[PDB]
Amino acid sequence: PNLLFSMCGFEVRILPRQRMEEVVSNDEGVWDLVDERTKQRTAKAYLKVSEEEIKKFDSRIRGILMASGSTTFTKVAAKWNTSLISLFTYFREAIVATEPLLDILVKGETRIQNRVKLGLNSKMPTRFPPAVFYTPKELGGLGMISASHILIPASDLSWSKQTDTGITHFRAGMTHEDEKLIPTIFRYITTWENEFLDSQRVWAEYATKRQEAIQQNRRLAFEELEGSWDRGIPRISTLFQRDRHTLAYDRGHRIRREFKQYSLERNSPFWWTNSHHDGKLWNLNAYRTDVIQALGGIETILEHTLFKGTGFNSWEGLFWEKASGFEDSMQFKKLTHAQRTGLSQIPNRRFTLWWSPTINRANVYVGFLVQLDLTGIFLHGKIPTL
Amino acid sequence: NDVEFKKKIYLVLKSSLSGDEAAHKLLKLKIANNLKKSVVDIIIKSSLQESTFSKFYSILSERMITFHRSWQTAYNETFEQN
Amino acid sequence: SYNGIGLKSAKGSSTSGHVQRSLASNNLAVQKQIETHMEKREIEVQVSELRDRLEEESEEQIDKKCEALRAKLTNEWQEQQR
RNA sequence: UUUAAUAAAAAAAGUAUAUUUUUUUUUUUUUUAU
RNA sequence: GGAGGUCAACAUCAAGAACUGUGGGCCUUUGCCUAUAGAACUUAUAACGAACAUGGUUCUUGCCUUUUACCAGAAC
Ligand SMILES: [Mg+2]
Ligand SMILES: [Mg+2]
Repeated sequence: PNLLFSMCGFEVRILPRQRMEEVVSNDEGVWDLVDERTKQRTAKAYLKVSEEEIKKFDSRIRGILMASGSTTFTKVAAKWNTSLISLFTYFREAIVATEPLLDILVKGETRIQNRVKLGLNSKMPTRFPPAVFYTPKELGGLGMISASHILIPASDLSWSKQTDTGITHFRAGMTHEDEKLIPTIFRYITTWENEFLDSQRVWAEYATKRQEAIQQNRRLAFEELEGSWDRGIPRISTLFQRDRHTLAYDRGHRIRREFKQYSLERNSPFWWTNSHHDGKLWNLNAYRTDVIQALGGIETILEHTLFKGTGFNSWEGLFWEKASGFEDSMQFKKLTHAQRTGLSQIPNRRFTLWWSPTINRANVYVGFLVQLDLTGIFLHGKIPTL
Repeated sequence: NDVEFKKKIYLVLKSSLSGDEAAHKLLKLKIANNLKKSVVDIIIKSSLQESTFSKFYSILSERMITFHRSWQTAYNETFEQN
Repeated sequence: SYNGIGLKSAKGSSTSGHVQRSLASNNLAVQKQIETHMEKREIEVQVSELRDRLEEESEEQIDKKCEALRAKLTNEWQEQQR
């Protein structure tokens, strides 16, 4: 009954509805296909991620951690963010039913957070809440986007090889002692089937509206296409592009963008979209709003930080166009190999200073308290940055 | 009490990449019988906020309705209230 | 109980391995042949009753009496069939 | 209708370099005297 | 002579379910068969210890900048 294959990165199993003997409803991963003559669903095409794409992502997260030695925690968080956004944005639909990719995502986030923890020379859980890693980069944290705090389906490997049982038992993904919920990225990205169905009726409405405007010569209305300014699969906003008259001549650009892997060392993760020709196909602005409600708000973020000891009047003055000063001057000089990696531990001292109540907290698991030389601070164990 | 409850329901609903997983979390909460209509209302109001319909908010509603008679009477009330 | 499900160990998994049940997952000629055989069988039951009553309390006399009973009952069923 | 809960630090020697997703287009209909 | 010792030395303590000695016969001492005397302690949901630690080598993993220090299973 199943006809199946594997295109660009997708593993697809088309099964016609007359061969089902029970029609059930499905989650995101199932595209249901249209007869287009009678406008009636006549099949379902179940999606999953190919295994070499899973291995490519795993290898990419391996390459981040090897290539980045002495490497300014914020920069590691940014590289993680791009390597997760490209993953979740390309195969959107088919993340959901792929079990080993959820497992490798859990292992990937704990490797990035373990990189920050081993940079601080402490892998203790209680020093590092989700407030450290998951606050936005303007409140002081690392700014990393989570996709691992879900529960993984785990159900009966002996029958899962034979039957496609279903999700009967959940198993824990990635937790901490304080139970903050942390939103995953997959809720905020629009799945491909919905955005294709939306694109059909949006470009159809634009066809009728343009063809009725050229009748009576209203000649257009940007006011009219305002709620439909960011629908559509070529993204209606690219129709009124800034320089479209010289992009009318750029033909053959998907293949030109793909073959840059054979002639450029530093690759690009977004080899599939071209923003001038195709639009901004994704937006993650609301994720940064919902994480701050997830961690509890600016009060429960700032009781971890060292904001109380500074004595600003308000948290609103945390936001400025901050110039780097010394290290900006020093990164351009003639400077030794050993002397240039020392420059990258200047941002890490500021990050370690800002979250220093939470890092140097008192409810520790093991740790022998020592005291600084000319002060009275007891620091539990030994962090050398702090 | 109403706003913080909507925030707890929204944060449960807004992690959990499967409809079955959000349905597991909300049926694990075991909300009392009076507030089930409020939970269904928050689910529908959150479903409206995106740019399109998704099968997440359908799957979680089906796994609510096939759990108990009270969730089905909550949905049969919420259709009339909508 | 580890009922076939779950990790083999939480060592290399970067999780706790805490597993839990999903509350969202509960869910004619042959008829005439037997009637002819029944009638002929009832007729033969009568003469086997005759043999049982004769031999219970003269081999050739009992065999000829049974044959004459089969003859008389066969003629009677040829008369009762028409 | 019911039950699964990883981790947790010291000493020594290191480390190249770029890596990125983030906000509308500006398009105005008018010519003194006949 | 009797009781006792936070006294010492020396034997002995994990194996055809398992010990030692003696007489007679066979082989040529070892060993086999047969008759006999004794066996303390430990042991069968198996061991001296109703208790329970660490070290070495080789495999298989886990943290992953390298070695110590480590994660936790197996064999010796
Ligand atoms: Mg050296
Ligand atoms: Mg060396």
